[PDB]
Amino acid sequence: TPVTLAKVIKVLGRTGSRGGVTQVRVEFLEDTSRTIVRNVKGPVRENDILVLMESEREARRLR
Amino acid sequence: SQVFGVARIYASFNDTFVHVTDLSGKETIARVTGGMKVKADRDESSPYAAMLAAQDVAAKCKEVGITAVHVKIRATGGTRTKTPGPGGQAALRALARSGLRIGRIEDVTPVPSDSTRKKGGRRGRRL
Amino acid sequence: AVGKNKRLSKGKVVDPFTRKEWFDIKAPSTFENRNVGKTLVNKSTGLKSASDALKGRVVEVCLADLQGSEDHSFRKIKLRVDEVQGKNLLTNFHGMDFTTDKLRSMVRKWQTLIEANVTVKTSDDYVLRIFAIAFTRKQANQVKRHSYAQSSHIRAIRKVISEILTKEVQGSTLAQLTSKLIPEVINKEIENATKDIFPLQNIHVRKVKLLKQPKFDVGALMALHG
Amino acid sequence: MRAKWRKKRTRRLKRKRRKVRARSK
Amino acid sequence: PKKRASNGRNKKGRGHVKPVRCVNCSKSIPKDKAIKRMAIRNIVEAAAVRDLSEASVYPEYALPKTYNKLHYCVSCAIHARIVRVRSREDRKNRAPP
Amino acid sequence: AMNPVDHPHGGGNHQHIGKASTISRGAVSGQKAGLIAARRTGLLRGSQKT
RNA sequence: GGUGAAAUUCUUGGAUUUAUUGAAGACUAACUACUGCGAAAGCAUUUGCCAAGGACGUUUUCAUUAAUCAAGAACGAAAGUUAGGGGAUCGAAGAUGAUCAGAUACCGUCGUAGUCUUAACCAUAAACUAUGCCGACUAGGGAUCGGGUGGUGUUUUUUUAAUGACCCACUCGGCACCUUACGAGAAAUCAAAGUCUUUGGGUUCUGGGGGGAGUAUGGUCGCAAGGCUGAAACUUAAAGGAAUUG
Ligand SMILES: [Mg+2]
Ligand SMILES: [Mg+2]
Ligand SMILES: [Mg+2]
Ligand SMILES: [Mg+2]
Ligand SMILES: [Mg+2]
Ligand SMILES: [Mg+2]
Ligand SMILES: [Mg+2]
Ligand SMILES: [Mg+2]
Ligand SMILES: [Mg+2]
Ligand SMILES: [Mg+2]
Ligand SMILES: [Mg+2]
Ligand SMILES: [Mg+2]
Ligand SMILES: [Mg+2]
Ligand SMILES: [Mg+2]
Repeated sequence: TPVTLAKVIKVLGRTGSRGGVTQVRVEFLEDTSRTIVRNVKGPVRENDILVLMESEREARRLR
Repeated sequence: SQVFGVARIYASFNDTFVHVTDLSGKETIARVTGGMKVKADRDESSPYAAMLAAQDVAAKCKEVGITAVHVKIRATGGTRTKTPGPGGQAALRALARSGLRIGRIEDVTPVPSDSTRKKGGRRGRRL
Repeated sequence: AVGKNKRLSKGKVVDPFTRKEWFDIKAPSTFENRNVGKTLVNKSTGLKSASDALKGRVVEVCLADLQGSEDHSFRKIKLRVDEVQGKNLLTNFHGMDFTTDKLRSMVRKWQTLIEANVTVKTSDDYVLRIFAIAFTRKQANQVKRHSYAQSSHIRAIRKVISEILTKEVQGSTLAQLTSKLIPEVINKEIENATKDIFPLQNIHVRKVKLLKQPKFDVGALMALHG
Repeated sequence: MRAKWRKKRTRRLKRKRRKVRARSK
Repeated sequence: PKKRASNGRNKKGRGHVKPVRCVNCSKSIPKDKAIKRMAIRNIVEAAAVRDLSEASVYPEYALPKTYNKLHYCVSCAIHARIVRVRSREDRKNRAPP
Repeated sequence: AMNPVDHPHGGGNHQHIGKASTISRGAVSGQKAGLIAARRTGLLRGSQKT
């Protein structure tokens, strides 16, 4: 069960029709400078540390 | 120094076809489609579904031995939508990151010289 | 779409690659790069004769891989496997092509496209169809912004292009012509006959397709792969 | 009702009349 | 009452214009009345280059671009996050944004 | 319009064939009357698709 | 495969997919545009032949031959009819799957006529610019197509000329456009929809409250479908147009 740790640089905004999910773009701690935008459910800041069971999807970024 | 193949990926709506082929094109390796991975029939073309199919074709290459592969993205073509599906690109990023060597990326979707007739009738698909 | 296969058999395991052996494609003479790549054929049994099973393949390559210089990036080439021997199956020229991106990038509106084609035959009776394309150009100091042709230039230019293509094939058998498309000498040559008519920028010729080929004549092919 | 369809409704009707009058002449 | 001086299109002295099919719903529509927009995009992604660069021989290969012309019918174009609706005075602005 | 002594169709209280008029290719002389070894019947619709 | 989501449908007899090759029919992409032509319907691959047309140039010719037009004639999208050819794709009818309270509908899968061509009909359309045609005059400005004129102008040949492509200025005709309202209008809006109570340049057609009704009948044309011509009884005080605020 490979597990990757990602850190938040900044939070992009809130998405979803309901408005509970926020759009956050992060980077992998190990193998830095590799960054990804993913969707998170709970309250967030910068510098948060997320746990991703998978680290390979590009989430839907509202644009 | 690297053995080639042709990715021959089929970006489309409602599915995703990815399969490396020998440079001639006659001999085929690891034809895996996007519907093989999700038992929902609704995520047939979903990016995650396409991603899984690309890995297995990439994974199945090592056993054969081919290491590098040319890329040919290709939409529905013909008198159809002519625009690659959402699972179209997530497979490509999956193919490159899984280790194979990419070269000669190109678009090969068939464009007609004002072909026969498009389905939908005069007033189109009223909804 | 996994657990929905209602039925498999209407009337009612070995790895395929266990007997697959790689070959090598051998490009013709007038290409600096020689190792085209590899192919797959299953093992030739006593009855299958898989040696004959691959004489018909058509392999796909680009001049950038044949001349090694990105200036020929698009420059698509189709090679036809002609005869196989000693793991070094030999190919020959089948037809040139343009990439999709290049062909669409050249076509911008506010100008006039001119296209032409001919069905000349070579000295060695190879029958070829050469397509030729062009676009008009805005003269420097131009104020008006479209620069369309007068639709009698397009008639006149098309006549000149067709004569040039006929000249450049006849008297040239197959390979000098192959070594004439690589330097794009014909592209530069046509521009000599159109500047007195109209600017005609961007004269990259087009795909050229092969229609009918003469008798095999093992010897002629042997010359290419010296 | 729509003008197109009322004109069509008449046309079918004039077929019935043009036929029943033929039973007489 | 007349809504437009061209009334839908850019046909002045044409007689007829040989329609084209809407690429979203196949609704037939004259070429000049359509909502032609050009779609050019990187062949891969605006972000995949960070991965398709390393995973490619021939460094900095070409990053080629796909090309397509998109005709939209008024019904689809208005619905599809496009030209939708402007003020009565703003209807006269032909300058693209 | 013939009698049953005359033709496979002949006879009846109404003028009717009685059995399918499509005869097999393997029938014998005297049994082959009507349409012989027909693949299809009825009015032709669409292209022949030969 | 299809879809918002599924089901019918084709699938171990190898579908969808990949390669090479072949056939058939239709279409003429991107270029393609406040661009071109035509009396109008209409017309966009290449070349050849056949005849035509405008605009321009003109110190050529005839000399009022003209403008508009009942009757009358030609052409006349699509669909539709008749008979051969053709018959890919799409697809009135029809058959199916789903949705729904129902769904003989919209969505999906099939699919006949039709779609194409030949010979002959039909004679209509939001056939629209909803703006009859000819003529004169009334404000500016940018841009474009065709032809012409001048500029030691730029460019390419043979540094060099002529031409061709450009640039500047002007002009004749066309497709249009932008600002203004002196003027017009019920107003939206109009360089014509102005020069109309200070009401007359020539001329053809049409209209007269809303329904009944473009109906009945009678002619006439048509293979038919249907076209053209076309009332009366009766019933009613409002139908309507353009803008304003909700
Ligand atoms: Mg309105
Ligand atoms: Mg019209
Ligand atoms: Mg198969
Ligand atoms: Mg033009
Ligand atoms: Mg064309
Ligand atoms: Mg009428
Ligand atoms: Mg009218
Ligand atoms: Mg006048
Ligand atoms: Mg002008
Ligand atoms: Mg001029
Ligand atoms: Mg014009
Ligand atoms: Mg009155
Ligand atoms: Mg009245
Ligand atoms: Mg009103």
